[PDB]
Amino acid sequence: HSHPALTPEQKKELSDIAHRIVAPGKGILAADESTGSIAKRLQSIGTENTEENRRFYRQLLLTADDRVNPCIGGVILFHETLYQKADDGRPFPQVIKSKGGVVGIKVDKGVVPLAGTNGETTTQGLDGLSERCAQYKKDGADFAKWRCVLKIGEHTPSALAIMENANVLARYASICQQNGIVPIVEPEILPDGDHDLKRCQYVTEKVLAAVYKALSDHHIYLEGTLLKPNMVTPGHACTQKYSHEEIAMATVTALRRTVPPAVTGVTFLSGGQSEEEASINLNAINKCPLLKPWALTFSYGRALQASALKAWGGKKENLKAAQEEYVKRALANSLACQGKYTP
Amino acid sequence: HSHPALTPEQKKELSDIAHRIVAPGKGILAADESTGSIAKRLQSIGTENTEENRRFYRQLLLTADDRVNPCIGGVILFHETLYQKADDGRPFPQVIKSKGGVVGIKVDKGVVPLAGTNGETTTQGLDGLSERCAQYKKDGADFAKWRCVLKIGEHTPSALAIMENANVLARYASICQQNGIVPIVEPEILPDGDHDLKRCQYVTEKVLAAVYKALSDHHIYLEGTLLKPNMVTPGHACTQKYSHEEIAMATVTALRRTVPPAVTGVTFLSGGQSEEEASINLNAINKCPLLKPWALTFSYGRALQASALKAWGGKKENLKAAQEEYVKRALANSLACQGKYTP
Amino acid sequence: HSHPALTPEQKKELSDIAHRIVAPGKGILAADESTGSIAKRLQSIGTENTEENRRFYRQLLLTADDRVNPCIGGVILFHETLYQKADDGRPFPQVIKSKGGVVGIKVDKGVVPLAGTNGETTTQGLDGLSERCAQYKKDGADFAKWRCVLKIGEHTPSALAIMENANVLARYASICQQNGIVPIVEPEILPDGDHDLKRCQYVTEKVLAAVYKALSDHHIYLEGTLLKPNMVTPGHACTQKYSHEEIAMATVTALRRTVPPAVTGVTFLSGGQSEEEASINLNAINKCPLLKPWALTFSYGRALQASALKAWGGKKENLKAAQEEYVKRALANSLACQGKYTP
Amino acid sequence: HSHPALTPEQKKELSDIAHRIVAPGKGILAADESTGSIAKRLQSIGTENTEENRRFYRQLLLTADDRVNPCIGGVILFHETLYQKADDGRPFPQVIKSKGGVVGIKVDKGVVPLAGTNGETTTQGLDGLSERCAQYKKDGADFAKWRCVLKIGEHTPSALAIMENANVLARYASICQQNGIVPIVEPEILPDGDHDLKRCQYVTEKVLAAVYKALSDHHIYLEGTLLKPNMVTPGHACTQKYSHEEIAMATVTALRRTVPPAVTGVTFLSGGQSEEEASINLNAINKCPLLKPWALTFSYGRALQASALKAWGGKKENLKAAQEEYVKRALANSLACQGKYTP
Repeated sequence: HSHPALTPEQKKELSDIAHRIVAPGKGILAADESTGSIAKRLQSIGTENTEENRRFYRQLLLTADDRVNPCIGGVILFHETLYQKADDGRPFPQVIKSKGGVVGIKVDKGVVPLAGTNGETTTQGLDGLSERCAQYKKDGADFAKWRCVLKIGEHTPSALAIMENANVLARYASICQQNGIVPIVEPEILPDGDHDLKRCQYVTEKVLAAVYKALSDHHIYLEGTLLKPNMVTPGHACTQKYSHEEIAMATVTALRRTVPPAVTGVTFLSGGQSEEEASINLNAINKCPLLKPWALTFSYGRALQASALKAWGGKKENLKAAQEEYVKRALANSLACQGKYTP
Repeated sequence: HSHPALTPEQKKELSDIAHRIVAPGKGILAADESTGSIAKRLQSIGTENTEENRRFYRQLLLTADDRVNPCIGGVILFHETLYQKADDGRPFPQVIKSKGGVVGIKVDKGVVPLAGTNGETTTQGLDGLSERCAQYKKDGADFAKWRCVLKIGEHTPSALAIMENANVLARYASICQQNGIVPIVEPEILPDGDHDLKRCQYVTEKVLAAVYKALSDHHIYLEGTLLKPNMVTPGHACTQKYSHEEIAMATVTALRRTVPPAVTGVTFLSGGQSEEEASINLNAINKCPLLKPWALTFSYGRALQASALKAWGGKKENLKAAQEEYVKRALANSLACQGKYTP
Repeated sequence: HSHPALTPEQKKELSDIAHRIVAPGKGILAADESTGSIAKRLQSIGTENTEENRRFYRQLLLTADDRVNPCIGGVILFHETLYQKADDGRPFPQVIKSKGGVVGIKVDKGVVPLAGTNGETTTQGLDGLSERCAQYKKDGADFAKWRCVLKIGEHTPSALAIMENANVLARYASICQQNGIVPIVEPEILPDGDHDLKRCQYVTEKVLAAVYKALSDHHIYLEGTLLKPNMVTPGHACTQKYSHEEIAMATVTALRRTVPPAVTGVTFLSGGQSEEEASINLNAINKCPLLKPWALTFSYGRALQASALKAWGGKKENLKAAQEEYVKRALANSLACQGKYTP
Repeated sequence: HSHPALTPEQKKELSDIAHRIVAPGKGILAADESTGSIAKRLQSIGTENTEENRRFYRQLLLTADDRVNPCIGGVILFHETLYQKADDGRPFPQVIKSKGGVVGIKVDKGVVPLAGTNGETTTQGLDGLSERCAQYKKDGADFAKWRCVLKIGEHTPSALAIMENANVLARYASICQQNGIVPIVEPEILPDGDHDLKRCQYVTEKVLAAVYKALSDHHIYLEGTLLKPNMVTPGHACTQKYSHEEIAMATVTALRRTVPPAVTGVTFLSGGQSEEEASINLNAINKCPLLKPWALTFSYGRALQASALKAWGGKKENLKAAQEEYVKRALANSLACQGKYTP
């Protein structure tokens, strides 16, 4: 029969956290990056990857001025970032809360190959995820991140890949909700290949339908969840060009056909597009004439920090310049989230 | 890859029909009673079940005065009703179109038992459904009806029953959309038993999630479909009492957790409740503070025709009385559809 | 919980029928051809398609001498063939029983296209299948045939096609078993295209695994069922050549990886290969060193009748010649079924 | 299309390992027990749980005399047991190989609760399972163990529990096969409750069908796998008594309806039954008149070590007594595996 996965108090707490994350005008700063994931970004400048460099970069992202507060509703942190401190001794989660944001943590442990598939991968990280999520909850993290990676090929994504990614996302969501942490479901579809907008929309619809069927199967409280889907965009190698309005229409149509309205908000990821392109696409999505029952906010790792990283240059002199670049990008992304961004 | 089930013109036609059916203030008159299904209703008076009697009753339901036009956006007819005419020789589908309504047809061929299940049934009617739907399209039927019956027991509905009903609903929807006919997906859950509101909501969420996963699997154009779910209500034998606001909250919550917003509208069925109760529940559903992205209209067979049948009495003298009663009930149901029904 | 789909008496009857059909040395004569299906075969000779012509041809197939009795364990008939009579007035089902065979009927109503798929089809025929199967049981038919057609393409068979074909096969099996009729599950995979033996084996394994998962989901009594799979063979357009031993190894390996041993027997279909090729492939399959827990018999439509049609010529003078040719082919196929066929 | 999960060399190695494990007359000694899992067994005597006590007990189980060599085809070890040595300095995996056995390892990391279920659990351990399995392969482990726990209740096992356990078993099997390690699929069904033999058989059939469908979906090489199912037995609280022949018939029937013959062998677990009862049930299973295409061997944790533990008593004086007790029990279990056990 009906065995309640969450009590009404747990559901209320999850809904409150989720609505706080994607409150109107607020988005997510995806500051989560592994040691090797941020290694390439720090090597783009020439500055070495150390604990102090990582801490200072994340402090620069997190210790922005008051203008970021109504634009960042959540920050996804890496495991080490959740336990680093600001220059004044303030812990990074407490820095995030003091600015009105919601502390998040990347709980997935990377992607692993799926045998018998054309390079398809599934995401691991469910081992001890209950204890890890409980500890993150005691450490200030109120929501979690789980990146499931799918791509588009001549035979990809297959039934096995979509099914397994949806199942692992549903299990991660169940664990996070049991631990009082809002799960952000991220069935990312890589914009790699020559696939057009139509194929990306079809694949996104299939992936999201399977993801939400798995969430229903795992008794996931959708009001206590957020979605982190790829923007429906043509592949990087696609020759045909689509306008921002076309991309927005395709993305909103894909979301409306799969995502139930109970989902508190949809926090898009950049997916390899430039900062200006991501902001304009988010603005067009929020300006789509189709009725959108969810908060179509942003959860950007590169689209919010690329300019700040370039301006910073790895040296302390450009702290203010990089902070200003990140702040103006967050302002632009919040405007796009409200649909009022005009570059 | 992506093989288009429907061309953009077919999708546009289906969306236009679906939006016409559930345009604001309009609902569905379910006159899709078989010869044996209407036999019990005609025996409640004492009037014999006759082709002429059935024709006159359906003409009475259909030939109401002009004030019922903006309240009925669709009428589902039986196979024989689609080919009967009014007293003036006007065909019943043409009578429906002349009043601004959309002609519908019940295309399912009844329910059949599922072996190995606790009295669970699946719906048949897929044989030659393409040719039947094409003929109905040439005969004026712009949408179809398929009643899938589920109930709640100690071990019911099972995985097999929900999966099979969802699969057959998706196949029926695919056939109807290929034939240019808007499919009304009706995964009705019987309000039989002592199950409470919570169990009904859980079962409705599971059934609707499976139904829409099957619709996604069958490449169903959800904008060209309508949903006919049971109102989330306690069982008929349930001792615990629930307010209309509680029933509305449960129903809207179940719909928001499973139904994608792309669905043009949700047309509730009575499900064995009285006319006043059904209208009040629909009004409370449309007054629910939760955001509702779809047209929450009515598709009532008994809640729209029970008092009209009682007033008619099987004799021609109460023709006008039954017209008046059915028209006032349709006005009340339209007000509930707009959320402005105050009895 | 566990609701028994079949009583122990029904299970015993189904097991008895299934074991009678595929008793060692016995196979199935697939004599079921629709009016248009046999129209092409009769036009290949030059003789018109006539009720009398069809009756005489099926009598020629069924009124063979005593040497066919231990070689044919079942005969699948068309609906009209089940009610035709021999020249002496003996009904065709009674003719089949008098020879020790088991009367079968084709209960599927053809294949219909699946929308959104690359030319993929699903099989219809579930409407009133319970009443039809009951009537066939009263008319002497003890088993039924349901041809589900799948093919291999660059994106085919898809998840939807395999899932829907398996589901419809499971529903047909449930109905047949409820009506006391042994269902022959036929998830035929067309040997059309340039796909190699490896791809055919992979597709056969996936299709059969889905088919038997659906049979388990529908509570199908596998001991009262038979399987009619395509022999794992390269496509007709495949350039690479495979020996009969390679084809047999691939087929037996695909069956052992998917088919549970509870299945009473596996009755292969020719699938567009010549009579001698089909017999040699069946012999090699039965000579495969891998352990085979089921009766690997034959259910051949063309591989038992092509030479019979060629000899017959549509005229009564070659009745004996066509009977002798069919009898020798049936003896060869029985020898292959026992693994002792040496051409 | 068909992307080979395993090369023919990998498939050959997995088949060789699997056939070595369940070679006729040989079974598995399930010596895998966590520190807390063996803590209760060591506390049953009164001897403290230390590293040295565990090492001596596992050495006793592994360094038995030569008469246990043809009875044990595999030994499942815990993580710490794989890295302990004998008294002479021989590593435990090398001790196992020197006796003709195949070294196994418990790779699952325990069970975790499933939210929304009636106490149902899923098994974790997929994080870094590729690296762990590769290291175990370099450390002598040629097969792995993954215990998935299902129980029987009024609403249990549910669709979510069976589906999730099958998915995680298939993922574990895929990882193990990619790492050259034979996966032993253990969808254990707890004999807890008052459920009878019929319901246990029904649940076992459903669980095994879902497990093998998941294995097919994950492209698992079934010839390189072994099955560790529960014997189909009535619950511990079941009042109705079933004979050993009835239990054997139910178990063999459940296996034949769901397990494909490609599975190299079936290694039953004790499931909380006594040593003599487990051996007698295995003997009856191997004496079942139904045709059994797989090696129905034993993989017993308590049914091979309970008497040895009682005899040992935690003191070195009963080393030889426990040796003889365990060896006689293993000989009895091997005789049951061959069907020649007469107590």
